[PDB]
Amino acid sequence: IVGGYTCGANTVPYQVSLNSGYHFCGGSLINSQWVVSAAHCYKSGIQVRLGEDNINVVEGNEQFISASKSIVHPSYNSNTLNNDIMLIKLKSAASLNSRVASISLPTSCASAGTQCLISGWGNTKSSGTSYPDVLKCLKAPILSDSSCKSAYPGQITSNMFCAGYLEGGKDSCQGDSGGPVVCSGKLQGIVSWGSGCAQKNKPGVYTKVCNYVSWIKQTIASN
Ligand SMILES: [Ca+2]
Repeated sequence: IVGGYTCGANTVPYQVSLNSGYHFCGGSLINSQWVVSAAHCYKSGIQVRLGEDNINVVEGNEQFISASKSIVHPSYNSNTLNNDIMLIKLKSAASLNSRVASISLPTSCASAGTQCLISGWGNTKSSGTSYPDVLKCLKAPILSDSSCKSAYPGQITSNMFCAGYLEGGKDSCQGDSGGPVVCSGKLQGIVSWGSGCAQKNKPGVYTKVCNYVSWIKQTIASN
């Protein structure tokens, strides 16, 4: 997250870190056994880390649970990142508590202009590299479809939305991929892609989770 703030330990209790020997992507806990992330975060051998603040210190509220299964969307296209969503099943249910908690899936799609909370352990520099140890947060508004298509001509599908600031300076970034975009208390986006981070006229692009609720529900009813 570039231009964000330190969230505060466990104030984003549905945020997970995906670890393959190191943090590589975020995700969102949607119930005690399942995490939503981006399909471009797929790796074999994923451990889900819940209850994290500092990803480099064991502070006492973590649960580390191996994934048993990962399910990339059946229509994921890694070239265009259309349908950039994945489900990850935990080998054992998380113990839900004040610091490890699920986020609701949406009933309705979020509105343009809504300010959402985006979080993660990704790079904090627009130019260069610096990865934080503690979770960062950003409030960013959803942009209109026509603004998002003007920013990325011939690249935005109906399963993507843009959020952020066209002036630059505030965005999600590498290492935040797969993490949540929460709007009015529901998981509405997944950190997916963008041209650089926090560059002028190049806002973040996010997977539109409200288009996938039927898939998520039928997949979790079957696995
Ligand atoms: Ca920790």
